[PDB]
Amino acid sequence: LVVIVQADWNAPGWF
Repeated sequence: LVVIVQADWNAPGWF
C-alpha cells in the first residue's frame, strides 16, 4: 500500500 519494495496489495510498496 506504499511505495517501498516491489508492490503491495495495490500500491508499489510493501512498507
